[PDB]
Amino acid sequence: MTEYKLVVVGAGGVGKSALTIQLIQNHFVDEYDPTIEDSYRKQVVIDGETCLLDILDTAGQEEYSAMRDQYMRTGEGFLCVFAINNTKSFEDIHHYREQIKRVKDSEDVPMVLVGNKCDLPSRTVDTKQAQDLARSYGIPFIETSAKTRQGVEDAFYTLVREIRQYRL
Ligand SMILES: Nc1nc2c(ncn2[C@@H]2O[C@H](COP(=O)(O)OP(=O)(O)O)[C@@H](O)[C@H]2O)c(=O)[nH]1
Ligand SMILES: [Mg+2]
Repeated sequence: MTEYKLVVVGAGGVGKSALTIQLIQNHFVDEYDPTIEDSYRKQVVIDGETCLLDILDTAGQEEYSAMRDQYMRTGEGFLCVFAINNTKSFEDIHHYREQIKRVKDSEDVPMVLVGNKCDLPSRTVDTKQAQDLARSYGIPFIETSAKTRQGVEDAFYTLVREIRQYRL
């Protein structure tokens, strides 16, 4: 049974928990404690392949978690999330990518840049800025809305496709 272990990272408030809950449970949760870190597993079909997703929704807290360490060590791909109406969260992306590179001791880790909250009209990070950053890292950029589901499967499934390419 094919399995893909994914990790969702990025600044507090960008929609990591809402994106993960949307993917797994097909609804938008508008309040979810920003300190809760949990994993979610689901059987899905991606490009006709039945597979298991095993996703860590990180929360950036200081307390030790053996599970968190395990997902960093064995996680196969990472979503790096910012919000398109939060310039600071976009400025914070580079730090998350640098951490992931250190965990893997590698420049080539399957990764997707995710610009969430694209349903909102107050866009302060434009598509070109994000596309240029993604191009600099050599990774895809996907715009998402956890509220409407726009791009949500694309973001996670694109990550799965990046993993598939890496495995070859
Ligand atoms: N409009 C909008 N609000 C969102 C979206 N995703 C998350 N939110 C809201 O943004 C806030 C932070 O979301 P949350 O999932 O807790 O973010 P996390 O701290 O990254 O886990 C909450 O108020 C969510 O309701 C989205 O796509 N659109
Ligand atoms: Mg959260």
